[PDB]
Amino acid sequence: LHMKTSLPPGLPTQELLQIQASQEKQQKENLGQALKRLEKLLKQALERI
Amino acid sequence: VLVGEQQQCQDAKSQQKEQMLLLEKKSAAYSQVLLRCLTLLQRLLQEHRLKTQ
Repeated sequence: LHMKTSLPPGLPTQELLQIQASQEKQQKENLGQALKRLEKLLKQALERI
Repeated sequence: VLVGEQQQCQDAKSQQKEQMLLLEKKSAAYSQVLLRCLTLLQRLLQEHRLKTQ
């Protein structure tokens, strides 16, 4: 019953897999395209040098 | 000879209980270690990587 009641806090590991997949994919999607746009502007500045 | 045979026969049956308890308690100790690992890994994923990072 301890093994049925002493579960660690938060949603379990098999659910934590898609939890971390969703969180890391939204973290990447919010930032990587912004980095690409920044690099495009920066290389525009490089060719304007 | 037959007293020795009977004693050696009963020795294993009297023995097996303590290895049964030994494997049971080490099996529960494995569950405790796995629970501690699960807590540490969920701390590493959620607290250290998912939310803060």
